[PDB]
Amino acid sequence: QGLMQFTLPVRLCREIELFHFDIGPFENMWPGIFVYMVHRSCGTSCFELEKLCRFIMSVKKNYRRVPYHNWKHAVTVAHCMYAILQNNHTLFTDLERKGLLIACLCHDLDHRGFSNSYLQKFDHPLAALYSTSTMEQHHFSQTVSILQLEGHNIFSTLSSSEYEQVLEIIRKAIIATDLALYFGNRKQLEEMYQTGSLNLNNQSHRDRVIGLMMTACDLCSVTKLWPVTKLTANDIYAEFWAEGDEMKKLGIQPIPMMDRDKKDEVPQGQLGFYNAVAIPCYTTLTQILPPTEPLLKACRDNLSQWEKVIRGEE
Ligand SMILES: Cc1nn(-c2ccc(Cl)cc2)c2sc(C(=O)NC[C@H]3CCCO3)cc12
Ligand SMILES: [Mg+2]
Ligand SMILES: [Zn+2]
Repeated sequence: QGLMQFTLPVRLCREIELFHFDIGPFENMWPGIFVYMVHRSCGTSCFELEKLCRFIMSVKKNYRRVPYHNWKHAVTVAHCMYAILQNNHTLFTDLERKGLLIACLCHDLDHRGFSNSYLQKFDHPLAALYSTSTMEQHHFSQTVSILQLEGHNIFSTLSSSEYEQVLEIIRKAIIATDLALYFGNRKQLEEMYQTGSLNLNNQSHRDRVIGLMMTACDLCSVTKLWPVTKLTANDIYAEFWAEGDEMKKLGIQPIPMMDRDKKDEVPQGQLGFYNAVAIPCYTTLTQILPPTEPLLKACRDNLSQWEKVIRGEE
């Protein structure tokens, strides 16, 4: 180091601070963007540059060449977290800031572009190993593995205590990314919020809130500018439809969302998702963390665009 501040071009330097920032098509800039974010979010001091770079590069290696659940997604998810963190400065511990960005970069490690359901149906070994939140348990495993590679311990300066804590933040963060788990998490959060029992001092409560953050960051493509949103959806469905094909191969009619023959149903399917998942998520998040409100606003914006698609206004 250490007088070695990462910098971005002006337009990026500015726009990176906003929720709706798109990380762009230049793959080779993404590590730098992450490092920037970490340094800004955490400090230049939180990690050994050399170690961090090495870690980042290995993580990258371990993301596959799938249409959606790839390295770009990783970095995209991290950036939304960075925005949250940066707009809610004083709310988060030092350990949290460290762990959370890392969690996000690692949260879909070695993803195959297939759902937990498919894995179960196919009878994949991972399904036997991990009976719930299959892929998520895997992602965490892979994170630990990489952390354990020579010269990849970015956590090396932390005490034994602090280290166990950070890894525990990360584990919970990653597990939260299991959407099946989101619904109940949010319901509880909403109830607490409303009955005024929510208490950020209660770890158990903090956990929940971090969970929701996770989901939020994870779905952040719904919070982009429309053409980004629109184009990312293509990627999302490319995976769904491939899975659909695989379901059919196992002799199972897939859900229509995964049936490429039922493309026509996409817009309506987006509507449901926005309504059932996305909108509530950002709403409760805004309740708990008011400065995250732009995420809710952008989501609503995108809902409306899907309404327009349906009305053939595009
Ligand atoms: C519709 C739909 N749109 N998206 C979506 C949109 C935007 C982002 Cl940014 C991320 C996701 C999802 S994720 C999901 C889901 O996971 N369903 C679970 C189902 C499948 C397999 C069996 O159970 C269903 C949808
Ligand atoms: Mg995932
Ligand atoms: Zn993800």
